[PDB]
Amino acid sequence: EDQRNEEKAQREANKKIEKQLQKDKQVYRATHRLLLLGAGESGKSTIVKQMRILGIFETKFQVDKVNFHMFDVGGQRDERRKWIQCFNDVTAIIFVVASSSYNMVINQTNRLQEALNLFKSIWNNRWLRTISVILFLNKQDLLAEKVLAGKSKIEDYFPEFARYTTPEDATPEPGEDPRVTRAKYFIRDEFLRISTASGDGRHYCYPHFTCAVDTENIRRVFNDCRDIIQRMHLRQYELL
Amino acid sequence: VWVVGMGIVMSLIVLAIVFGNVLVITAIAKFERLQTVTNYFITSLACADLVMGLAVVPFGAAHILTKTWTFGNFWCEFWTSIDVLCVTASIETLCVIAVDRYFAITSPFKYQSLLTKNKARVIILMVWIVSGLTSFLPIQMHWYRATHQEAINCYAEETCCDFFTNQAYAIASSIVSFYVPLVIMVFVYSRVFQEAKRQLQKIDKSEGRFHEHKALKTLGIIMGTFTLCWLPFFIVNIVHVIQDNLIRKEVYILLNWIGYVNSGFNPLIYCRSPDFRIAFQELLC
Amino acid sequence: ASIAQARKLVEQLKMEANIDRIKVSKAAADLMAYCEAHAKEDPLLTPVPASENPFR
Amino acid sequence: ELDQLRQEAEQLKNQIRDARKACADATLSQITNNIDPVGRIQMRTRRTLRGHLAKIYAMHWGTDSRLLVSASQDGKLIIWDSYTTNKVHAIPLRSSWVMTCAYAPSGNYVACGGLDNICSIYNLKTREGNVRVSRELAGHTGYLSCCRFLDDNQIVTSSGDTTCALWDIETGQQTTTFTGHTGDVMSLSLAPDTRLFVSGACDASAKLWDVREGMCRQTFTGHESDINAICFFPNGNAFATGSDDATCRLFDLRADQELMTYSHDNIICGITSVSFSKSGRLLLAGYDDFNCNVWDALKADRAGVLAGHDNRVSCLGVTDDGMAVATGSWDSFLKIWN
Ligand SMILES: Nc1nc2c(ncn2[C@@H]2O[C@H](COP(=O)(O)OP(=O)(O)OP(=O)(O)O)[C@@H](O)[C@H]2O)c(=O)[nH]1
Ligand SMILES: CN[C@@H]1CCc2c(ccc(O)c2O)[C@H]1O
Repeated sequence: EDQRNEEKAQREANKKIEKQLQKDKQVYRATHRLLLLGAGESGKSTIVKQMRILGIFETKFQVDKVNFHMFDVGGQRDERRKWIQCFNDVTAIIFVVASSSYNMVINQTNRLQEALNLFKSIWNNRWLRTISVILFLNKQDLLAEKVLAGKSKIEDYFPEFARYTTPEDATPEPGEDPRVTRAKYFIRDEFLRISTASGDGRHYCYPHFTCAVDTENIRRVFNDCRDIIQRMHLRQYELL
Repeated sequence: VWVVGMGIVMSLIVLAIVFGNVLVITAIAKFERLQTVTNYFITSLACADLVMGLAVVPFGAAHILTKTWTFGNFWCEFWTSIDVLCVTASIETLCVIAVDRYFAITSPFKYQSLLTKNKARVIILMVWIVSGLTSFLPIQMHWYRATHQEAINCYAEETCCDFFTNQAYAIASSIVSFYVPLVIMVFVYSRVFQEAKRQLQKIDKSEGRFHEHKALKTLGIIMGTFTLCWLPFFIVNIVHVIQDNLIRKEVYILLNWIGYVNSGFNPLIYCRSPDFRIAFQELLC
Repeated sequence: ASIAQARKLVEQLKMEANIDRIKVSKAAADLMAYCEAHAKEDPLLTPVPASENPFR
Repeated sequence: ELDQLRQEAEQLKNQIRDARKACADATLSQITNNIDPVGRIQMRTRRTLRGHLAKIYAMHWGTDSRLLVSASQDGKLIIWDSYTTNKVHAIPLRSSWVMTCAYAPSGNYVACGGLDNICSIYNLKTREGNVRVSRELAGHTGYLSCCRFLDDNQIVTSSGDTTCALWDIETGQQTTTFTGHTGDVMSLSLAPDTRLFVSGACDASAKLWDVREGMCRQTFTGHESDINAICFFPNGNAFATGSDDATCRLFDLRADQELMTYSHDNIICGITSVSFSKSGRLLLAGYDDFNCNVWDALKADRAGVLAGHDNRVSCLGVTDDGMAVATGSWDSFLKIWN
């Protein structure tokens, strides 16, 4: 008698939990997850502050009735990375790096070199084999100010820039002094080489030239994610 | 010799049709990793193909070898109904798969919400109901019977089971089963090819300096196999009714039997993913 | 920094160096004796009848 | 100066090595060679638990051998019922990243932690019939890795900032702080009498601590890579560890050195979980090879393989009375093996 009543009580509760899980399944499947990562003094705080308007940090923003959920890690500041295993199912990884910090030395090698080493370590990780990277080249005006009418030259720090030519396909912004563009494309190619060294056709890179005051980052994040999902779906069916 | 020779082929064909479909069905059912929304269409197609290979092929083979129908008229009608049902249901499933691929590729952000395990069952049930409504209903009733003397004589006799139809049914069934699910597939695959070309062009523009052989080699196979298998029959079906004394019975039977061969190639086309391969080794050994 | 931090390690190793150690034979015998003594109360090692298995 | 101090420590480390070497009278394999082998062991799954939307990282058997808890990436702890395979509770989380969970000895509290450097404690039985956050412990500067209920009022946890601390639930403030590791701490286990506990760090070292005193006692330097799992012998005088180099080693507190190692030439994958049996004869360990292995503690001979998971196994636990063993994997399915 008590047995029938309780088992009847227990059975109902499994049901009210299964209904709740079924309701939450659609919400879980709709959203997209991103991981925000970058070196120090790059400008991550300004970007996330601009994005919100309109030990961990979460931001929830909706574009075109699509839910994005971005994670930024600031509590864990260690050279060794073991918590990165939990981020093997994210849609994309956002990388923010200061483009103009070629001159600054942390004594240490130029920061660009540490950033490039970090990118190399991220790219070849075993658990991040099939995760794309969205690259933000921040501080677009400090670099121009340093390049134009500047005593400092990047050949002393980066020697290969002297033996370089600006790409024919490149399309410049209005009235750009010719050199600054060469410097930007040199910096971008130093990342594209690492990206394409061991791409294997499973994941790519999306370099971008973004300033801090720019308000179009929210569109770039949406478009790159859409392209990533489309490419993954095409590759699943053996069409690319 | 001959009669023996044809018999040898009609057993190998039956075995090939049965084995692949049953293997696909058991591989999908046994493993929980392959339980996907897309895979329900594939198992529906495999079930239809298995029913075809187990119902219509052997008895038709016995008929053609013996050259005499040794069963009642009711069983002849049942055999014709099963044939029409299976043929109709073996194509709209391919159309549904093509539409699913179209939605998955062209609408990536809304793919999850559009298709759910609840809606896939409804779509499959609707396809099966439509396929069975045009097969059993107008065949069990005599709406499809012809009027010329040869058809009447064969209907009266209990030893001949041949296919005689009027223009209306021969046109309506062909339009419902073949012609409609062809333009949809053509348009869908053209759109998919355009999207793939656009993505490849974008990649080449992005990083061409540092760095249509797969798209064609896939789409051409997928479309051409079905088109070559099922095209001539669904032309002669209208031709031999529009003008009599033009198509011989032997050509009709040959084209109809060539159409049946398509039922053995579906696993070789839609089940070539690495997941299906890994699973196949475990079930087989 | 290292000026005393290095010193701390030196003190700890000392504290960890003044301890009594028994021969591995005695510890091995004790472990084997315990395993033999409690070998009749492990359902995983000895398959019990299905009547008393709640998971069947 | 500073170099001179460094020289002094190196001379000592030797003395320790010489003293440890002078103690090894005979190997554990030599003394245990006439025991009849257990032979082949066959285990088949009895239950399959579904309902987790993402991969599973942790689980903890109840003290009544009936209930258990688990955590996943969708931010939810689910309390199961192994006998009748029906759910009991479903606790949503504020953060979606969790790496550990615990179950109270009295069954009244459940704790969990993760990427956020905060440990949260829930009250299962309370007024109004809803699970409700009871306390939130903060102060660590690194992510948590494990936490075990020392009692119904005080909890000990280890974090990723090379420290372990003993908390007080009522006041929410640290009481004792343990330090001495160099790499991140990944696992710990408490003694049956709840007096000492061990921890395995990322610098290939394991230490023995004293809860009351608050100072380290001994150190073992057997492994050669990171240590992910650790378990403690039922007798109370031994423990076993698992490392990324696919080797399990059995140390000993009284002799203070390792006794036997378990390694095979056909495996090059990592190890995520290690557990013992009720009698201590069988050592069960999970790997990254999508399956589990069953060893023999006193002979280092495999006695069976537990397969059935489509992805790597991240959790493992043997119930108090030794009725069955449960495994959790990234396939979001929990299984009970008997
Ligand atoms: N003019 C200019 N200033 C920039 C740019 N990016 C960053 N800054 C400045 O960099 C200074 C310090 O860096 P922040 O932008 O605060 O960001 P951060 O120091 O990287 O902070 P976190 O992201 O939290 O690590 C601020 O005064 C910003 O205005 C840029 O593109 N242009
Ligand atoms: C017995 N052979 C039948 C005859 C007519 C017919 C077939 C297939 C599909 C159709 O829509 C048909 O109208 C053939 O398989």
